[PDB]
Amino acid sequence: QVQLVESGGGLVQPGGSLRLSCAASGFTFSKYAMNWVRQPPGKGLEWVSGIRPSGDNPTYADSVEGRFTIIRDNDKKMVYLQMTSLKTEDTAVYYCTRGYGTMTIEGQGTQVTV
Amino acid sequence: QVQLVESGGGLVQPGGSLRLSCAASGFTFSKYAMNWVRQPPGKGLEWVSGIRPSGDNPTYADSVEGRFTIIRDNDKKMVYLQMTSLKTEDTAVYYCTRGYGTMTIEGQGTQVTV
Amino acid sequence: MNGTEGPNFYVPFSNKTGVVRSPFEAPQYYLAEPWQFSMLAAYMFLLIMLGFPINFLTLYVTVQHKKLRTPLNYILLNLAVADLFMVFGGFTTTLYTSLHGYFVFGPTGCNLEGFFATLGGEIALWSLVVLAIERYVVVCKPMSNFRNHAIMGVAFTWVMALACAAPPLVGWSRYIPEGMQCSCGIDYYTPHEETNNESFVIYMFVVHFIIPLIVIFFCYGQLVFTVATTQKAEKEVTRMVIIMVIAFLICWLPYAGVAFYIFTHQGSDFGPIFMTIPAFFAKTSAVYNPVIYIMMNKQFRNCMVTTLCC
Amino acid sequence: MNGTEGPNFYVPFSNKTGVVRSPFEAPQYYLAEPWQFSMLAAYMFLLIMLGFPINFLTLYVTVQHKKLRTPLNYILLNLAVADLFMVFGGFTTTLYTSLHGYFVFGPTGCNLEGFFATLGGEIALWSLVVLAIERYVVVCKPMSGENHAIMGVAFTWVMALACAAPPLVGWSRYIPEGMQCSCGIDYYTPHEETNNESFVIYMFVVHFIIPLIVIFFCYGQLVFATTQKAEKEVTRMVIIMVIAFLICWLPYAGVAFYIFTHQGSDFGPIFMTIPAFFAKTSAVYNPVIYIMMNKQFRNCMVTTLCC
Ligand SMILES: *[C@@H]1O[C@H](CO)[C@@H](O[C@@H]2O[C@H](CO)[C@@H](O[C@@H]3O[C@H](CO[C@H]4O[C@H](CO)[C@@H](O)[C@H](O)[C@@H]4O)[C@@H](O)[C@H](O[C@H]4O[C@H](CO)[C@@H](O)[C@H](O)[C@@H]4O[C@@H]4O[C@H](CO)[C@@H](O)[C@H](O)[C@H]4NC(C)=O)[C@@H]3O)[C@H](O)[C@H]2NC(C)=O)[C@H](O)[C@H]1NC(C)=O
Ligand SMILES: *[C@@H]1O[C@H](CO)[C@@H](O[C@@H]2O[C@H](CO)[C@@H](O[C@@H]3O[C@H](CO[C@H]4O[C@H](CO)[C@@H](O)[C@H](O)[C@@H]4O)[C@@H](O)[C@H](O[C@H]4O[C@H](CO)[C@@H](O)[C@H](O)[C@@H]4O)[C@@H]3O)[C@H](O)[C@H]2NC(C)=O)[C@H](O)[C@H]1NC(C)=O
Ligand SMILES: *[C@@H]1O[C@H](CO)[C@@H](O[C@@H]2O[C@H](CO)[C@@H](O[C@@H]3O[C@H](CO)[C@@H](O)[C@H](O)[C@@H]3O)[C@H](O)[C@H]2NC(C)=O)[C@H](O)[C@H]1NC(C)=O
Ligand SMILES: *[C@@H]1O[C@H](CO)[C@@H](O[C@@H]2O[C@H](CO)[C@@H](O)[C@H](O)[C@H]2NC(C)=O)[C@H](O)[C@H]1NC(C)=O
Ligand SMILES: *C/C=C(C)/C=C\C=C(C)\C=C\C1=C(C)CCCC1(C)C
Ligand SMILES: *C/C=C(C)/C=C\C=C(C)\C=C\C1=C(C)CCCC1(C)C
Repeated sequence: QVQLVESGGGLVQPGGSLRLSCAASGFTFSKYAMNWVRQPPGKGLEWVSGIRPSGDNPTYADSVEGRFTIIRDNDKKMVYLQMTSLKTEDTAVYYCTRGYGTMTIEGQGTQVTV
Repeated sequence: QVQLVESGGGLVQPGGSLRLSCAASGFTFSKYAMNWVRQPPGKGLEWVSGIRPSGDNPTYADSVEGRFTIIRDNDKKMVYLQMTSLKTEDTAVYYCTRGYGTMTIEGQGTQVTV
Repeated sequence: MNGTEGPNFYVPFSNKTGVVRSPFEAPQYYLAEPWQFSMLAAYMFLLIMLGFPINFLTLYVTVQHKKLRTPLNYILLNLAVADLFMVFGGFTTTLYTSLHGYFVFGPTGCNLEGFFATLGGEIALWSLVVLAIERYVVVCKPMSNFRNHAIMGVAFTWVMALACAAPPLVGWSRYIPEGMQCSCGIDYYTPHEETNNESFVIYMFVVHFIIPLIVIFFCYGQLVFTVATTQKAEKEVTRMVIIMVIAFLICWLPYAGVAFYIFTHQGSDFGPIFMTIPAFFAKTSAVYNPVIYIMMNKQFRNCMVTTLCC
Repeated sequence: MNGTEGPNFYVPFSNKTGVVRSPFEAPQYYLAEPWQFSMLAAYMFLLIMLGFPINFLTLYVTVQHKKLRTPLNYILLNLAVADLFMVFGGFTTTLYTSLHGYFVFGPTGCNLEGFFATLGGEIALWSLVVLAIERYVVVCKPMSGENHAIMGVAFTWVMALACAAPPLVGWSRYIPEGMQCSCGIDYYTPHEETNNESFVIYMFVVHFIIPLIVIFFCYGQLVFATTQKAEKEVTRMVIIMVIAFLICWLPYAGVAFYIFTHQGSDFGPIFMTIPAFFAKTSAVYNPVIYIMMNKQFRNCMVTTLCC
C-alpha cells in the first residue's frame, strides 16, 4: 500500500523562498525516479522538476530553470524542492510523482501561495 | 439553378388555421417527392409531413397526425400544407424540402407563430 | 416515408422514429444487428485474403514466363491487374467501413469503394467481350489467313470500363452507399437531376451491360453448328470462356437485377438487407475469375508450380 | 526526462516540449514521420498476407494426409497452429494500430499484440527444444513417433503459457514498445507493483537461456537411402530452423536486455521498433523451411494443391 507524504509549503511573499518535502512509503524508493508537479489555479498541471533514481542528473522546466532545485535522500526516502526567488505565477498546489510521469499518486499536496 | 418559394404563413391565434405554400422552380418537379419541415424555437428540426411524387400516399408525424394535411400540384409546381386546429408548440419556421430528407434548400421559410 | 434521402446518401429505413443518421457521420447499427456488420467485415476479409495471392501470383507467373503470351493469358493478366485494384482500391475501404459501420473516411471513401468495384466488373465484362470475339475469330475464321491484337483488346477494356466508373466521379451520376451502407454503387435511388443519374443508369445498363451480352451471345450464336494442339487449345480455351461467362452471370445478375428493381421502384418499401446481399456477393469478382484460369486451364497450372516450387 | 513513463505506457521521447501523449489516447506521429507508420502497416500487411496461406496450407496438408506423422511434422504443424494464432490474434491488432498510430482498441488491444507474439516465439523456441532432443535420441541412441511427439507438443504449449500468460495475470505486463505500435514485456519500467523486473530475469534465463543450453547440449552430442537421408536432412533442417531463430529473435532479445539494464537512458522509438517488427517474421519463416528444405512434404503439398 503506497503512500507519499507532501510536507513543507504554505504562504510566502513574492521573491521569497520555500523548501518542499515528499516522504515515500511502501515501495523500493531508490529503484524508481521521482518528480515534482504543480497545479496552477485554472491552468493545467506543469511538470516542474525531475531526477534520476540514483539522483545524479536533475532536470528542470524552462519556467523554473535555476531558481528551483531538486534533491533526494535515498536512505531516508525523501525528495526535496528548494524553491528560491519565487514569483506570483508559481502560486499552485505541488505534488511529487513517481517514475517520469505527471500522474500523481494521491497526496496531501501543499498549498504554495505566492 | 434550383429555387423553392415559401409562400403563406404569419401570425395566427391558438386553435386557428393556416394554409402554407411551396412553389418549385428549376427542376423536374413531378419526378420526385416533397416534404414539410419546421424549426421550433430552441429545439431541432421536425419532419412534419411528406408525400410521394405522384401524390397518392401522404404521411404525417405523430405530432401533427390528422390535424395537418399535405397536398401537391404537379401541373403548377406547388406543395400546400393545410394546418388546422393549431397549438402553441406548432410555433416554428416552416420549410419544404426535396426528396425524403430534412436538408432544406434556400431558407427563411415562413414565420408561423401561434 | 419509406427510405431516408440525404445530400450524399439514401438510407433504406424510415426516419419516423428519428433514429436515422447519415452513413458518413455516424454508424448504421439500427439498420441491422451489430454482428451482421462484423459478418460483412469477416466475409470481406476473406475476399482480400484470398484475393491478393491469387491475383499477384497469376500476374507474376504470366510476366515472369516469356511463354504464355496467348490472348487468353493477356486478358487473364489484365483481370489480375484490375482484381488487385479491387482488393487494394475498393475492398480495403469496405473492410474498414464494415468494421466501423459507416464510411468514416467520408464521401471520397465511398467513391473508392464504388469506383474500383465498378471497374473490376466492367473490365471483367469487356474482357469477356474480347474473349467472345477472340474465340469467334479462331473457330469460324471470318478473315482468311489470319490468327498485338490482344494488347489492343486490353486497351479496349480499360477504355470502356473508365467510360462507366469515371463519370460518377466527374459529375454525371454519383457513388452512393447501398443496403447496409457499407458498400457503394451507382445512384439507382435518388434521381438527383443535378447529377443526372437517371440518364446514366439507362446508359450503364444498355451500353455497359446489355450491349456486351448481345455481342457475347451473338458470337456464341456463331458457334452453334460447331458446338492434339488445335483440337484441345480450341476446345478447352473456348470452353473456359463459356465457364468464365457462366460464373459472371451467376455473380453480377443478382446485383444488376436488384439495381434495376430499385431504379424502377424508387422510394418503395425495401430494407437494407435487400441490396447488401447481392452487392457483397458480387465482390467475388476479384477471386473467381483467376480460380478458373488455374482450375480449368492446366497449361498455366503447370507453369504456376514452376514459379512456386522452383 | 529522457523517456515518458505513464500508468500503462512508456514513451521513449522526452516530454519537455509538452507534446507527448498516451499511446492509447492519441496518435504518436511526433515520435517519427507519419509515412514511417504506414511503412509498418505496409510491412505488417505482408506478414499477415503471406502468413495465413503458408500456415493454413501446411496445417491442411499435414492433417489431410494420414501419412506424414513423424515428430518433425507434428511440431511443424504445432508451429503452423501457433503461427495462425499470431496472424489473427496479434498481427491484426498491430496492423490496425500501425495505421491509426496508436492502440485505439485500448490496454487490452496491447495485450493481444504482445500475448500471441510472445507465444509464437516461445512455442517456436520450446519446439526447437523438442526437436533438439528428438534428433539427439535418434542419432546417439540412448534408448534401444505419434506418442512422444504429441506429448512434446503439449510441452511447448505448457511452457509458452508460463511465459505469455503471467503478464495478463499480474506478474509483469504488456506495454507498447518503440513507435508504440507493437507491445512486449516491460523492460523499460520496473513497475515494482507488477514486479516485471523479476519476470525479465525469469524470462531471459528460464524461458530463453535454459533452452539454448539444452539445444547446444544436444548439438554438442553430435560433434563426433532412407536412414542416411531421413537422419541427415531432417537433423540438418533442425539446425537451419535454429539458425533462422537466432537471426530472428536475437535483435529483439538483445535490445530488450539493453533497455532492461539502461532503464531511463537516451534511446529513441526507432531503436526497439526495428528488431521488434523484424521478429514478427516468426510467423512465416519457419514453415518456409519445411517446404524449402524438406522435399518430402513439398511433394505431398502439391498433391493437396494440384489434385
Ligand atoms: C432523421 O430524423 C432525426 C430526428 O427526427 C433528425 O435529427 C435532427 O436533425 C436536425 C438537423 O437536420 C437537428 O436540428 C438541429 O439542431 C441544432 C441544435 O439542436 C441541438 O440542441 C437541442 C437543444 O435545444 C437538442 O434538443 C437537439 O437534439 C440538438 O442536440 C440547431 O442548431 C440546428 O438548427 C440551427 O442551425 C441551422 C444551421 O445553421 C440553421 O439553418 C437553423 O435555422 C438553426 O438556426 C436557428 O435558426 C432560427 C431561425 O432563423 C434562429 O432564430 C436561431 O437563432 C438559430 N439558432 C441559434 C439559437 O443560433 C438544427 O435545427 C435535430 O437536433 C436532430 N434531432 C435529434 C435526433 O436530436 C435527422 O436529421 C434525420 N436524418 C436525416 C438527415 O435524414
Ligand atoms: C506531457 O506533458 C504535457 C504537458 O502539458 C501533459 O499535458 C498536461 O496533462 C495534465 C494532466 O493532468 C493536464 O492537466 C489537467 O488539465 C485539465 C484541464 O485541461 C484542459 O483545460 C485547460 C484550461 O486551463 C487547457 O489549458 C488544456 O489544454 C485542456 O484543454 C484540468 O481540469 C485538470 O485538473 C483536474 O484534474 C487534476 C488531476 O490531477 C486535479 O488535480 C485538479 O484538481 C482538477 O480536478 C488537470 O490540471 C494538462 O492540461 C495538460 N496540458 C495540456 C497541454 O493541456 C501530458 O499529460 C504529458 N504526457 C502524458 C500523456 O503523460
Ligand atoms: C412504401 O412502400 C409501399 C410498398 O411498396 C408503397 O405502397 C404502395 O402504395 C401505392 C399508393 O397507395 C399503391 O398504389 C395503388 O395500388 C393499388 C393496388 O395495387 C391500385 O389499385 C392503385 O391504383 C394504386 O396504384 C401500391 O400498390 C402500394 N404497393 C403495395 C402493393 O404495397 C408505398 O407507396 C411507399 N410509400 C411511399 C411514401 O410512397
Ligand atoms: C539520458 O541519457 C543520457 C545518456 O545515457 C544520460 O547521460 C548520462 O548521465 C550519467 C549521470 O546521470 C553520466 O554518468 C553519463 O556519463 C551520461 N552519459 C553521457 C556520456 O551522455 C542522462 O543522465 C539521461 N537523463 C535522464 C535524467 O534520464
Ligand atoms: C460492392 C460494390 C459494388 C458492387 C459497386 C458497384 C457495382 C456496379 C456499379 C455494378 C454494375 C454492373 C456491373 C459491374 C456488371 C454488369 C451489370 C452492371 C452494369 C449493373
Ligand atoms: C511484435 C511483438 C512482440 C515482439 C511481442 C513480444 C515478444 C516477446 C515478449 C519476446 C521475447 C522473447 C521471445 C519470444 C523469443 C526468445 C527471446 C525472448 C524471451 C526475449
